[PDB]
Amino acid sequence: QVNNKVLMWRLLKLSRPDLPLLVAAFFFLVLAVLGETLIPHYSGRVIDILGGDFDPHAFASAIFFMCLFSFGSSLSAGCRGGCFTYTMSRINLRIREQLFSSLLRQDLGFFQETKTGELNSRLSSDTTLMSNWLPLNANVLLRSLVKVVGLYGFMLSISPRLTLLSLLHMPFTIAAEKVYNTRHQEVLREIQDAVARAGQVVREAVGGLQTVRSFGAEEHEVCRYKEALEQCRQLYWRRDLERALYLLVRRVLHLGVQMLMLSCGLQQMQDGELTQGSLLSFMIYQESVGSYVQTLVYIYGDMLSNVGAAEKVFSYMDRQPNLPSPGTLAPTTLQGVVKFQDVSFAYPNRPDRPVLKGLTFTLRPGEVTALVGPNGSGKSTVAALLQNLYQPTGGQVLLDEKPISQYEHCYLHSQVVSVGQEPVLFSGSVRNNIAYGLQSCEDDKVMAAAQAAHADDFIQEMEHGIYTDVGEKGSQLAAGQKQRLAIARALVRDPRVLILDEATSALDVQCEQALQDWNSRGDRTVLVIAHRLQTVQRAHQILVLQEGKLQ
Amino acid sequence: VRRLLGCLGSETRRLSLFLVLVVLSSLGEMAIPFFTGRLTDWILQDGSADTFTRNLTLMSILTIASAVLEFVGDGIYNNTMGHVHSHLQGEVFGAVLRQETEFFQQNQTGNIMSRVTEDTSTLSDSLSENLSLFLWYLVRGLCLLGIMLWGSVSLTMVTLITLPLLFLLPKKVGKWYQLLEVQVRESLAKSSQVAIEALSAMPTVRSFANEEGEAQKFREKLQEIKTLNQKEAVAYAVNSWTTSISGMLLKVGILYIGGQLVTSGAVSSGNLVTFVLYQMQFTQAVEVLLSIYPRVQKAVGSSEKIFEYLDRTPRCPPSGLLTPLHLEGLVQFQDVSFAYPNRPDVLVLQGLTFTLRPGEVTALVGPNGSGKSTVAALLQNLYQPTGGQLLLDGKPLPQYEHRYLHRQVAAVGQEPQVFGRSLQENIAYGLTQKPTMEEITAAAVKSGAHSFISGLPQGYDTEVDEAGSQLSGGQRQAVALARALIRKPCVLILDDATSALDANSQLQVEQLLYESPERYSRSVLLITQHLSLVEQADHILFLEGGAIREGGTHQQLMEKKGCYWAMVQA
Ligand SMILES: Nc1ncnc2c1ncn2[C@@H]1O[C@H](COP(=O)(O)OP(=O)(O)OP(=O)(O)O)[C@@H](O)[C@H]1O
Ligand SMILES: Nc1ncnc2c1ncn2[C@@H]1O[C@H](COP(=O)(O)OP(=O)(O)OP(=O)(O)O)[C@@H](O)[C@H]1O
Repeated sequence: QVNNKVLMWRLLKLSRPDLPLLVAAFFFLVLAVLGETLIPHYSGRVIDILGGDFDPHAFASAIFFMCLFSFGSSLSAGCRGGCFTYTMSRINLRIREQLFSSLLRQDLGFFQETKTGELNSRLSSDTTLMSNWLPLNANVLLRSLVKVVGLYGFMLSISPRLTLLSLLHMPFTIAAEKVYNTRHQEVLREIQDAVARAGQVVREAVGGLQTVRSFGAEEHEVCRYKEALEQCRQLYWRRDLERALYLLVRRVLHLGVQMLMLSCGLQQMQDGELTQGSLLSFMIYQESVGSYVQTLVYIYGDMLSNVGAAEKVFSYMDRQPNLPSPGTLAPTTLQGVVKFQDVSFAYPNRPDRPVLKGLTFTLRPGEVTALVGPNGSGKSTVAALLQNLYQPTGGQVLLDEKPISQYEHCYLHSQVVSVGQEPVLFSGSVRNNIAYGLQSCEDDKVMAAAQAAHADDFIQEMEHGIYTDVGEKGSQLAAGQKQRLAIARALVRDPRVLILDEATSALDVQCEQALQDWNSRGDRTVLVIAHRLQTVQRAHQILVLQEGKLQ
Repeated sequence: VRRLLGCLGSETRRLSLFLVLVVLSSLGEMAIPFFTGRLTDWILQDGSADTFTRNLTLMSILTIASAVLEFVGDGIYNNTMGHVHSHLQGEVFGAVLRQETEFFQQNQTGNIMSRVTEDTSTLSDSLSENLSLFLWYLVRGLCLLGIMLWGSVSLTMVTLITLPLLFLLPKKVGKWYQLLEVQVRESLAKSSQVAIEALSAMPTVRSFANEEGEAQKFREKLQEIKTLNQKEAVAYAVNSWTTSISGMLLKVGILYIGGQLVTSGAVSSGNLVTFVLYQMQFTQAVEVLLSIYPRVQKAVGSSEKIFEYLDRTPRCPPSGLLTPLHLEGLVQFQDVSFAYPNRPDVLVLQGLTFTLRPGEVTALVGPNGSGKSTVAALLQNLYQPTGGQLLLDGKPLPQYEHRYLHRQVAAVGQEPQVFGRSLQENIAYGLTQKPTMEEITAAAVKSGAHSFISGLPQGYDTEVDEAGSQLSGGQRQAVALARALIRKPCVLILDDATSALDANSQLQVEQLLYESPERYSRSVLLITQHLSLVEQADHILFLEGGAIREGGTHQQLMEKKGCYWAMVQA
């Protein structure tokens, strides 16, 4: 089982930049444990002082030291807790940011295949578990180890013979625990089988009730359920009896070791090698020491059990995108010649079912090229291929005698822009959504774009002008207002190749055509998608696409 | 509530014994510190050794007896709890199964009643042990307070006074930490929401190449949550510090006041040692009670859900007491109108009136829908008619005994279900008395199922899984027909029992309907799409829209030249 080991190694590598916080927390934990373990020793010192002749100075000194050590231990414990919580929060924030940055670079097919709810579940839930995994287990392990070492050091300081007598106890306890666990696993398996068999009959009876009521066999099912419950109860009683017997033998062993230690300590005190306070402190230490070694021996399984809630996100970060390497071509000579040569495309999510069957066409800078066809023909696929959102399975595309995938990612989309079929709006303001994807811009350009898209008429009705807030996913404007906003957002960049996937549009695109010939300026290539041929009729080049074939 | 005491009262003889054992064990388990202090004080007074060995033996005996008594009491309590849990599970299932068919037709919620009963398991355990852990500890605490108060009233009064100051102050402090945690959670939720919004529009965020914008807008959100995280850490640190120091200073205070008492001469050092050993156990018991209480509070709060199913009132007439020893089987419909109680706005049946007599076969025919199977569902008392009357031998259906009525009327439905058990048990399903093998063979022969039963390697004892996946459709039809024929019913309903059957099964059904010698004591309502069986029927009833338009024999309906003629020609 090396998968859990490599997962824990990945978690440690992720938590690496939090070394000073963990070191300080460990130091404070050591200080707190050392301060706490001195309390019973000073209690024994006080008890020994009270017996015999009195001495007020020693009593006052002991009480003062008790108070000082308690104060120091409490302060160190508080500091340790604060440090651990802060490192939890830091790890959570770092892993959330890393996962989002890794997920932002995946291909479109991965998002089409996966679901938004699954991504939300992975992002908002598993990261908290990853953050909680390391510091909690580290705190538990360090506390147990330091407590065990300090307690046994104090045993050795007080008396070694009683320490050996205490150490003789462990192997019988370990063997009994192992045997009890081995029997309990089998009993639990039998319990699960019996309860599944019992639930089967109630499921079957509640399923086909009409047939049961038709024959009047209602009490028969109740009797069968009672018969199953009898076996379930018998197995439950057997399990409880086993647990009670194990608890009894553990208690008997603890009593035996306690009585032996008490007798040996009394014999030693009779000889004069011990005192009453030392014996009391030894009893307190003996009471305290067992649970820590139990936690120490179980902590490995406890830690390895919780790792299995972080492999999904690591797999998500480790997924390889199916995208070509980005180019480095950013020229200023981009007059806008676009060519499609034998382009045939198949969706990666649904392969061997092509929608494009060897397109080949040429675009022009000053002229207008329109694409027409019926629903389901796949014009949006042609637009997506022109926007370099997918790779062609055959043929090639050329942008000014260069393949489109060899251009810079940021430069290409600042020159080839597209008004989408269904505009999507974000939670930002109107000005933030108009200048989306732009590092900086001026108000005059935004106003000119609003005027060109005929969106400035309703931009003054709302308060604060273009700085008006927009609802979530743009759930504040009308469909025509959203379309005008999208058109202005596309026109802000002043592109060279402009795709307009109008298709299903209700913005009276007759006004858009009458604005200036579908935004054609004589130096900007325009490709407009229309549902019916009669809707444009003024494009210089017209292409009809049926079943993935040009006409 | 009082219902828990009501269902637990059947055992208040064993519970008293359990309580006595618990108090005896708690009394006996505390001799160790007392004898430690006594023996140390005896050493300091240089006494004898006969008292030493006597005290050692006494303490050992007391502790052994305490452990044994605890084991016995735990066994008794576990046995009684298991018994009452099984009884409660049986009672809740029996109460669930008594509800009317309208409650169960919501098969989309079917798993709910396949879950709520199982909830009574996971609730009961959550109350079985916690109530023990409370009960096993409180008296234990009450035992400790019975000894320190005997030791010296001053120290126990002091620890009683300052117990709330150490066990309520962290609860008051933790409100700040909890509200800060809530704020942090809501900020993280908002950040996750904006991340999901950015991720859900990937094509339009790649069309403009604004992944860096989304990364910046996501980092900006976390930069604000950083400060809330810092405040969270500070509040948690303060809470940890106070919950440590408040509990730690009590020991120093106890030691100081005890030293003052010992120097005064009221008590000796051994009493101080015993008190020091008792105080830690008392604190542990109090903390255990405080931890236990909310869980049992949640359990008793959630227990009210089960009683809702337990005492839900059935919306159906009660079973009658009539059980005649001689039924003719005559069935009369008197203007029966029925609407489904789920949607009572639609009258599925309206103006139905016909009479079925023994020895005569009535064929009900019509198109899809039109309430063909609703008449069959009404006939076997699965629903009550909204209007009109249903008469069986001069008496209404609810007046008869439930088991006797369902034994005297048998039906084969559209989709017969076969439960998972032995094959010969499915044939005799629901029979009060187990029939002989000869009767089962006769029923298999009558339905024609005996041809393929003997071909099975295990014979009639072949086990069947759920849903009858081990058999084909025709075999399921044959086994359903044989199951419905085993009791020799007085009224036989065959609704779509001749749909996906073999030709041999069709011949067997046709022979049973008309040429079987035992047909004279049977009245048959047949719903089928085969005209050969329809033509030989004595009365033919056409159903369309829940009303009868064409009725009579085959020749009269042929002469009518109406809907039945069109159906025949089609
Ligand atoms: N994400 C996708 N994954 C797989 N197949 C897709 C995907 N999107 C679209 N398709 C399919 O590929 C073809 C492309 O259709 P597309 O939506 O591009 O048509 P269109 O002619 O542009 O018209 P419109 O979009 O107005 O319906 C269709 O057969 C469609 O079912
Ligand atoms: N539980 C119900 N609640 C309301 N309406 C129901 C219910 N069960 C059935 N119905 C409707 O009442 C009518 C009863 O038709 P019925 O089942 O008797 O027709 P059928 O000819 O036997 O065959 P089929 O089931 O194919 O329609 C149908 O319109 C059906 O949709």
